[PDB]
Amino acid sequence: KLFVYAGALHPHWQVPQVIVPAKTPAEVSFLPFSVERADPVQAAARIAALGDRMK
Amino acid sequence: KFVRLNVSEAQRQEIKNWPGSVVRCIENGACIPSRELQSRLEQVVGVPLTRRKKRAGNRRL
Amino acid sequence: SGYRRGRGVCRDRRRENLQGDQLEVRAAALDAAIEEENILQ
Amino acid sequence: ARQLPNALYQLTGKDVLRILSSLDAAGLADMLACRQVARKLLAELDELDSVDLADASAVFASQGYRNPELYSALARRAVDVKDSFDAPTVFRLLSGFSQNAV
Amino acid sequence: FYYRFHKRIGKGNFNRYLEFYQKPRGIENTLRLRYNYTPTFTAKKRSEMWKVNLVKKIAHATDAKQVLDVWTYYRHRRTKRPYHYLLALQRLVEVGGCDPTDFRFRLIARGIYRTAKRFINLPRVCVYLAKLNATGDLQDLSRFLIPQVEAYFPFQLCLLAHAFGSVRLQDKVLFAAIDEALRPHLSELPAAMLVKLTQGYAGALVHNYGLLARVSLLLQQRVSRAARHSGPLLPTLHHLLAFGRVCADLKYQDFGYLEMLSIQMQAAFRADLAVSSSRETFQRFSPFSVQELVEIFHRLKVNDVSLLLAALRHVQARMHDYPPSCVASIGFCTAQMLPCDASTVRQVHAQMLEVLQEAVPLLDLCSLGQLAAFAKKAKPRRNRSALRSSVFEAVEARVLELQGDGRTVFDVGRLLELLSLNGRRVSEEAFHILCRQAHRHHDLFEPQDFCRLARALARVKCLQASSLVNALARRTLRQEDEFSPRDFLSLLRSLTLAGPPDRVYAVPLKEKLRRKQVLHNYFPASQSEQLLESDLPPSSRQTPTLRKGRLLLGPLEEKLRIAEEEGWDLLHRRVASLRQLKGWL
RNA sequence: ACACAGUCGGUACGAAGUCGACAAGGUAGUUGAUGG
RNA sequence: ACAGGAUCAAAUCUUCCUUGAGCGACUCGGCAGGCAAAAAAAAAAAAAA
RNA sequence: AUGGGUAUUAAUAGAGUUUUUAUCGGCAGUAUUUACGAGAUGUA
Repeated sequence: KLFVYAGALHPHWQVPQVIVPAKTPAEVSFLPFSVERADPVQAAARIAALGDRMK
Repeated sequence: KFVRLNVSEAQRQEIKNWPGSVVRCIENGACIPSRELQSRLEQVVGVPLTRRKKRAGNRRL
Repeated sequence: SGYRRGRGVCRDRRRENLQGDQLEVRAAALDAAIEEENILQ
Repeated sequence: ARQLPNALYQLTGKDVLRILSSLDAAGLADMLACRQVARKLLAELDELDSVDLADASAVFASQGYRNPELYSALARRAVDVKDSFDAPTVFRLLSGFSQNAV
Repeated sequence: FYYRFHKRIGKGNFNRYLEFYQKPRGIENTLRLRYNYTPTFTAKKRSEMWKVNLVKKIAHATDAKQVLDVWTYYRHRRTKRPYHYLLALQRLVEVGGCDPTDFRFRLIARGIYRTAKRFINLPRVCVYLAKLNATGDLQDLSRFLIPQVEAYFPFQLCLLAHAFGSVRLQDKVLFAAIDEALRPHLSELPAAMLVKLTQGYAGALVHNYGLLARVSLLLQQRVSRAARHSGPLLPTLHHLLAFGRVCADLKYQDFGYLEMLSIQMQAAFRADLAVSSSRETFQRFSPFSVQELVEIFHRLKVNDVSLLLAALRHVQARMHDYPPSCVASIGFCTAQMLPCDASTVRQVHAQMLEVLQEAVPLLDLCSLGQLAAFAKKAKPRRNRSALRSSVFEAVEARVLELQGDGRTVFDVGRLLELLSLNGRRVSEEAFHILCRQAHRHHDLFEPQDFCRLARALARVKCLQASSLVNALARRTLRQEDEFSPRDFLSLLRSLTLAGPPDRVYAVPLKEKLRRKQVLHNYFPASQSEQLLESDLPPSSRQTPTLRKGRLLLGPLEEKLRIAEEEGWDLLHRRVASLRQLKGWL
């Protein structure tokens, strides 16, 4: 009456699986993070300055 | 190597022209093989890779 | 209704026992009718 | 209503009138059914009764289907068998005429 | 006793094992579980109660899904019996059939084949299978049917023949054996059983005129004598018309039988007109019976002028009781058969056309096509062209309302040809709908249907349905032998003129036409290369080229989840997972 | 019989019926307990 | 079994889907063969009349 | 052919039949086996 298998899935026709397809995580009603945006002019200056130094 | 050495001359030329390794691209799902290439691959691996079509001689009157 | 059958089910309703336990944890004819009302309450 | 024509041959004038009146009470307006039923009513004039004529007049008036030939045939048959009419039946017969302006 | 059962190591290979999330081939324990201790009362009752519950739940099931689920649930319970199989089949037929390829039904079919020889009433199983459309299983069972036909009852043999005919499966050995077995019993069979036997032969298209002549003689003799488990020996007008339709299907032109039928039908029409109280009208026949008679005579090309005139007279007398579809079919057949210059024929046809144009909104595609053909084949007194123009306009208006009617069978080719004729141009929407629907009818097409559809497409172009032209070209290339020289030549001309098909069909078609012309020495007064691998369709991969891309080979919460993912039904079973344990702790 | 071959225990009827049976059902004589 | 099903419908020669693995595979179903006789190291070697 | 009375190839319900060696002597008598269905809810 015992059935053992090396792999994740078993071949029994009429018995449910324990390893099942994954489901998307449930949504939440709160934002875990806050965001604050830099001024566009300063951001443009910084991006331009970094651009040549990198590449 | 088996595919290259057993396939026809035109298919060999196509294999040579193809960039990279054909078997690796097929396994990665980057290139679609030809019917002859698939037939040689099936000969190598012992099983079909697409629904195998058998030819019957049946006709409705 | 499946448990209040007149002839008596051969088996007790263990599902009801467990569900009711969890629920409680987590939080002459007219006289006979009155007694039925009491057991209902 | 659209399947009635396939069964017209198994019915009588009374049966067809009953079906038409029930549909009218339900609230259906399909002039094709009335137009098809008119032919059977006119082909079976010799068997209609006073209540049948009154019902036909009323149902067609309510539906709005107008056919001078049909109304003239109904009037002629009603006059022919006037002996079997009553006051409410006569009023029912004449109400269709009044409503249809025939 | 000692229950010897061991699990062995085996010869697997799991070093550097990779997990593919694919099931293994089979369960490890396949040896029979033989209990070595006697069961208790409850244990034995649970073991044996399937014999009750299976039939009870089959009866309670009101759907093929439920029936198959119950059978699958009890799949492992032995030992199934012929009455179990028969109850399953009967319930399936009553609920309304199922896919005969569903693996759950394949269990039943394989079990039936396994226990075929143990069935007492194998013909009942065969009838159920024919009704369920299990053509393959029905075909296999003939092996065991053949050596038992002489032992069955004649009505069983008649039902067997009807069942085989219903699925249009030809088994000439079986039909010959059935005929030999029924030879001594034919005279005493009821009219309904004779009709069943002949209808089976007609459906199988076995042209046993030796049987047809005997049946016709028997029916004539029984009618002459004329003038609840078995059924009456004496036939009725319905049985006569059924046998006549069988004769039309098998192309049996029995003029004596048709004379008898014409006399009987004329007498019936006379009696129906004589009837007076409006309750006994159509007592012996119906408008559908009249339509069937007219169709019989049209199909057999037997021009019984008196009978056709009597039918038209009856239709005129009581047309208010004639269904519009019956009117359309009668008009079609009568106009195709008779001249429209006759006064009575012309008057009746005019009235029928009036009623049909009146009832166009009720007509289906078949009736619409028949009406279109009849309105043009008629010869009206007034407004000959305007009548046809209005009929065509109404048919176009009605066709758009039947866009999704993917079930009715009709002559798309003839409808398209009528719509595109005498310089008339078809409406784009109606033409698109008709050419879209023409794909269903290709398996039903004759050589003349091929020619007519190609003609219609060529005329309409001179709009083009490239897919339809390609399908026509492929099918005619496959069925080249079916065509006469002139038919093939005109068909190829029309195919080219309607927008040339793909070269893959154009070239071999020319080769076939060339061979046919040589063989038949046919060369009309008015009258290429070898195939290249580049002309082959790119959907296939017969060229050596390699392309970037992929070959995609893929196309009550617990109960719902298991049904959605695993794909089977728990039924009364219940499932839970460890995720919900704290609700019970 | 695994048994110096014995000893102590040892299956718990029917519904296998059905014109069945508090709060919801989406009508299955189906269902109520359970978010990190 | 190309057996059943879908489709603006398939190169001759099925574009796909179903057939839990079309019963492990292929067959048979008046199939199958224990004993005698006659032979016979394992085996093989006689159609019936 | 303003088109299907229309052109081509029904062996079609019947594709069916007992070989070779061999002058002369010898065997070939019996048993088992397939419906472990509720024919039937009998042909509507």
